[PDB]
Amino acid sequence: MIIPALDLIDGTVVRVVQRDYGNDPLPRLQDYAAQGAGVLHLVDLTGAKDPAKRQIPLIKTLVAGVNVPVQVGGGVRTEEDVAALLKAGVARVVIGSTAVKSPDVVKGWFERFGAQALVLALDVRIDEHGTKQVAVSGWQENSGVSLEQLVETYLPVGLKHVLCTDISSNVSLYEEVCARYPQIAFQSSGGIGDIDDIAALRGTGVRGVIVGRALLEGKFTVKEAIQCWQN
Ligand code: NA
Repeated sequence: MIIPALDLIDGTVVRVVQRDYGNDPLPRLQDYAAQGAGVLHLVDLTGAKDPAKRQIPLIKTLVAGVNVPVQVGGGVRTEEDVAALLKAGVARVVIGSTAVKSPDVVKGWFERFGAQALVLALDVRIDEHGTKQVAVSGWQENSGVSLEQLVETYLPVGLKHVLCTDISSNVSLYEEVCARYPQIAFQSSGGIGDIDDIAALRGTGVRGVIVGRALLEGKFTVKEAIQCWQN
């Protein structure tokens, strides 16, 4: 499915390459759902910078205001963070750097909350040798573990949802990982500039396609994206 996405800073919708796209995230999400979206994605950039300022009240309002599951990420570092987002009504919590840094801890979260409640978000850059290297961010060096190695760390606790962002062909990456782990539903993130970019992912095995900035920029609509995806 298409997974429309918003990045949020202090109630503001922002475009990431920061551009202010206004303080109307709820009507935006509602219109995404109205066009047929079955899942939405939010990044809490405020919470990512300081978890004490996690935008729980806003997130509560947004979840309540649409009829579809929302997955939410942004500086989810502790069990208490996961629990707080779920309590606010989020369908799934998106875990990033903590899944690289503390795998035994996050394996415990799988056991506690269930695999259906967790999405592991992994940044991948393909290195000189062609290895899919995991990094915790686009501006930090590789962490010394491959995508495959990290996926296989979590398979024993029932990993089901992985969001993969290429920060280093894009198609080949998804074809490869999806074929290797058909029991995982992979989501793609990044690189969607136009409708053709969605078409290019159709046959790869990816289950979900995250689309953020192209919608804000008015390149195409959620309805058009879904029509392309289903074609
Ligand atoms: Na986009």
